[PDB]
Amino acid sequence: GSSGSSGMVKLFIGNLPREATEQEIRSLFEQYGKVLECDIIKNYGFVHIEDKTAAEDAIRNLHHYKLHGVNINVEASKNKSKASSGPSSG
Repeated sequence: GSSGSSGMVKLFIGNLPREATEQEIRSLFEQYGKVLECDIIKNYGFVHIEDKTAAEDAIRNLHHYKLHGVNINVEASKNKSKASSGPSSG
């Protein structure tokens, strides 16, 4: 992304079934933002979205998304960060 700075945002997905495919997962995210990378290992899957704001949208819904009779779990791997020291004026 341009407006932002951090860039892509990794996503953690656990409780994945056997029918689940790198694609099925990727697409699910492509609905709330284009995907960059997608892997599935150790009953877990990692999804990287374009912008951050897009990640939240996806995660939210995707969360508890009845997939193949299963309730996959979604969590924002890279949590947000707030600057404490200094008023961050500029």
